[PDB]
Amino acid sequence: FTVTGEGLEYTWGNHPPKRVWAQESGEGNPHGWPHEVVVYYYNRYPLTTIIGL
Amino acid sequence: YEHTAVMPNKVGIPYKALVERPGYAPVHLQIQLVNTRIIPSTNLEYITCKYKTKVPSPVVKCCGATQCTSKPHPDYQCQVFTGVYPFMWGGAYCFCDTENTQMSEAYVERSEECSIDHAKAYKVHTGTVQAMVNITYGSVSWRSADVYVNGETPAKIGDAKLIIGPLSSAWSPFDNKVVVYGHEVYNYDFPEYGTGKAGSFGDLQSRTSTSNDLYANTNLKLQRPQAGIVHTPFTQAPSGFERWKRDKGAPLNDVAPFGCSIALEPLRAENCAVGSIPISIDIPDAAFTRISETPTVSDLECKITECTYASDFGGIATVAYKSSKAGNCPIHSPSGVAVIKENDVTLAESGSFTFHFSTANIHPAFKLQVCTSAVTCKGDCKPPKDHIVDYPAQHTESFTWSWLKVLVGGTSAFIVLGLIATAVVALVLF
Amino acid sequence: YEHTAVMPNKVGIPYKALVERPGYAPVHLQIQLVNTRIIPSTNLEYITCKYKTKVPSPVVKCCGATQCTSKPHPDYQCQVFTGVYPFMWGGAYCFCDTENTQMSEAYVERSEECSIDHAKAYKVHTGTVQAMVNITYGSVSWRSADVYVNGETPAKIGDAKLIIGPLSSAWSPFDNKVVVYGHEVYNYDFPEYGTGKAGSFGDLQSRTSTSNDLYANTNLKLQRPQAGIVHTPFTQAPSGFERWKRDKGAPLNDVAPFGCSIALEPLRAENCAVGSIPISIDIPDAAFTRISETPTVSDLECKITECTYASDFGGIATVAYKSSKAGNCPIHSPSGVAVIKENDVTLAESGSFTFHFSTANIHPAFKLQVCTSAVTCKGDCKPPKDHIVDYPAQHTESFTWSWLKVLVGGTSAFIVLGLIATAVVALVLF
Ligand SMILES: *[C@@H]1O[C@H](CO)[C@@H](O[C@@H]2O[C@H](CO)[C@@H](O[C@@H]3O[C@H](CO)[C@@H](O)[C@H](O)[C@H]3NC(C)=O)[C@H](O)[C@H]2NC(C)=O)[C@H](O)[C@H]1NC(C)=O
Ligand SMILES: *[C@@H]1O[C@H](CO)[C@@H](O[C@@H]2O[C@H](CO)[C@@H](O[C@@H]3O[C@H](CO)[C@@H](O)[C@H](O)[C@H]3NC(C)=O)[C@H](O)[C@H]2NC(C)=O)[C@H](O)[C@H]1NC(C)=O
Repeated sequence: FTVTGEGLEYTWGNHPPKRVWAQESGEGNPHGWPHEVVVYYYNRYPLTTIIGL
Repeated sequence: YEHTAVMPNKVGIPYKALVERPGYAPVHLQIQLVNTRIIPSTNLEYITCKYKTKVPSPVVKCCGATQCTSKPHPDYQCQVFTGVYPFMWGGAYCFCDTENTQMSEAYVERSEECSIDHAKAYKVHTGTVQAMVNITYGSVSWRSADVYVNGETPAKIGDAKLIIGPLSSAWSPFDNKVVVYGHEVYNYDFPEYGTGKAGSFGDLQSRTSTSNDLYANTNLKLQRPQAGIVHTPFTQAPSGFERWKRDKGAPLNDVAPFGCSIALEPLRAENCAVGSIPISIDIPDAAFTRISETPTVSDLECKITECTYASDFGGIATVAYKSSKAGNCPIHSPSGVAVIKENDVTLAESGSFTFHFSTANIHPAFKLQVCTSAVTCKGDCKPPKDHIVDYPAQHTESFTWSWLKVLVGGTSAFIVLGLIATAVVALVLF
Repeated sequence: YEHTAVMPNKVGIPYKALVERPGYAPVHLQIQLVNTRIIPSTNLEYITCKYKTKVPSPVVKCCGATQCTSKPHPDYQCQVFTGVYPFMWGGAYCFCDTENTQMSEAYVERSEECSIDHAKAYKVHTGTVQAMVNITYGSVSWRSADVYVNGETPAKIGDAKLIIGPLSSAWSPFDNKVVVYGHEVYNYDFPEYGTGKAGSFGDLQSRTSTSNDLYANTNLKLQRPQAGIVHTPFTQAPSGFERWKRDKGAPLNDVAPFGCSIALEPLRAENCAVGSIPISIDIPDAAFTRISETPTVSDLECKITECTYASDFGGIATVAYKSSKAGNCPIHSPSGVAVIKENDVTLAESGSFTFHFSTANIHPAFKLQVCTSAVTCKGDCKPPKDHIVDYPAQHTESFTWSWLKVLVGGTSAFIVLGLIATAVVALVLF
């Protein structure tokens, strides 16, 4: 399930509906390298960075 | 001090704004829109349910015809039949052999389940949304009141008077036409009362359960009984309520947008998190503390110590509190970057007390207003690891420069270098 | 033969269309939309009515204070008062002179008239319009059935199946917000439940009559009783239900557009004559007469004899009927120019029978279809004298040449003369 930023809910049968925060987990943008750590910013925005880059 | 505030529609999280009344001590809010139940304007158009071909017992005239009449029962199908020899417990009983007449009649009737297990159509308008807004206010610490959205309604439950909305996000997740079933609500273009094609949904269409009149397009067609035996061939589509329970569509509490839940209850659509609500409160002035009684906290310092770039209140920051008196001090980040778990912090004479928070920008440069003393809690944050549980407290995502500032200033520098190459040609030119 | 027909929405006049089924004899309609009652979707938002300051009897403590509390009655105004000496049947009775305390309390309550004489707000949506359509059909000669407008609803009352609308003229004469009073309906922007300013409409705002809770902004302000006597000064605005009965606005059944009447009944707006309705009927084929049984009428002649250029059926025209058999012959003008009183004309063997009609064009060149035989009943009409009685049967006004044909052809002739003067210069030129 591609969960988004704001949330998803989940219904395992008549078991009650669950809910989930999926914010990031691709580690934002710390920085000590030139650019291969910017993937963190790409892994959080793989729609705007492809065009933004 | 009537604290107007635009406010995001999102259910399960407080919104701890800050009352900046000029003259007396500020007071924090804690506005948690615990519910967003909607209750649009609607109309019961017709119940439907599966039919029951509750056949009235046919006539059998033994020698000659029995003309049928079109009785006013719903879908009163009746067709005379001849050419029988009805075996009934003694072999046949009518002594003729072709003049033996059989008049079959069958009408449609609501099932007994129609009262209880029944779909239910509606023409759905917009109506007016509600909420059991808790505010554990200030030092009041409690009110859990049911309110409205229309932007002149107060609800003086507790001590505060509060005016909400109207919200800008008018997406009624209900469509215009809706079918409803027990608890599963279907935003279905039900055909109409009075029309529903047999087999299709609404083959039976009763206004309500009590309504003796209805519309039964079931394509009920009687056929003649076979080989001189008493019975009633009723050839009929099983209901469009039979299907619609196993070839249906999915429920709006499983297919809606923008985050809603549903009930067969006042027909609300709970907790629809979308858009903002312009909320404004008139606090009781008695609840205010005058400014000359809270400690003045300035000449302080703030710094993160372990900022968590996350949803749960993982961000923390010590604050070198520099007080005048000792006591409580309400806190808030007027910038929406940082959302804080603590509304209020206790203070001795110029101590230090960490609070918790959550942010969305790697470099959280958010002001913190510690009871009329601003401070930037600048720093840097760390991403977490463990993201599969319910919804956040952060809800502040925005645009969040390490290769943009001198990059684009460098990008510009190429084209800035242009018109200082050009027009210096004008000088070399003269 | 499912006779689709666009059809003007107008109540009190038949619409005698003609069924042109290829193969069997045609049949006339007579579709009279006897009613256009509407019944939009609505919501009871709050009853209002005039208050009654049903004062609870004040406390009088004789020596010392009696603190009041804010009881939960609607608009529970209560204010302690001291400095009394209450004359009650024996002169005063409390022996102190300033410690004599008087606690006045007054709350707002629904009048007894609130149950019965009460304004009534609504949030009004569009809903679904209705009609008791009579058709004295063909030779059926009768059905007076209640129908709908939504363009898939039949109503098999009588023998014919008929589908109406949806109409194009969606003007709900009701506004969104409406107040209602007994029978006079006001399309008023009522403020809301829970808000109404005192004196203004809706100072009292009860959800319904039973609802013990309400909103009473009456600005009820108690004042101290005078000169040591028992009573209760209640200073209050007389209701915004008191006004709104003599400084009100006029009723929608007296100010609406496009021709409506109103009832405090299902909240219909009857007889709203506006626009057209795409109506379509499935006749019973049994009601048809086959073509080979009605007389063929051709080789006839038609002419007006005294055409009245008017509304009432003043237009007349003999017709030199030239029949084959003898019997009935349904008639209609497929052109909407002429509206005819007679649906059907009896015929002997090629006689003559005048009918009645009404037109709007000085030279009525309308076809007349006498049971599959067309004819132009060309002629000229006369204006009447006597125009003050209810509404017409003509309802066919359009564009209606004595100085236009050769005038504008003559106007053109000047500019037509141009390019035959010009380009003949080209010839003289070569
Ligand atoms: C008001 O806003 C509050 C935001 O957190 C919420 O109110 C919560 O109500 C709970 C039940 O009344 C409280 O739980 C109880 O807390 C006490 C004190 O800590 C415990 O002894 C109890 O065991 C515990 N009850 C249970 C069943 O565990 C919460 O403490 C209280 N919240 C706070 C911060 O105090 C609600 O969101 C809202 N109230 C509503 C909607 O009624
Ligand atoms: C059906 O369309 C008709 C269009 O004119 C209307 O139906 C009218 O109903 C009246 C009452 O049923 C009839 O009046 C009666 O007529 C008989 C025969 O002429 C007289 O003996 C009666 O005295 C007379 N009743 C009264 C009180 O005077 C009309 O004759 C009849 N119309 C026609 C053409 O026959 C209605 O518009 C509609 N019916 C509805 C809506 O119910």
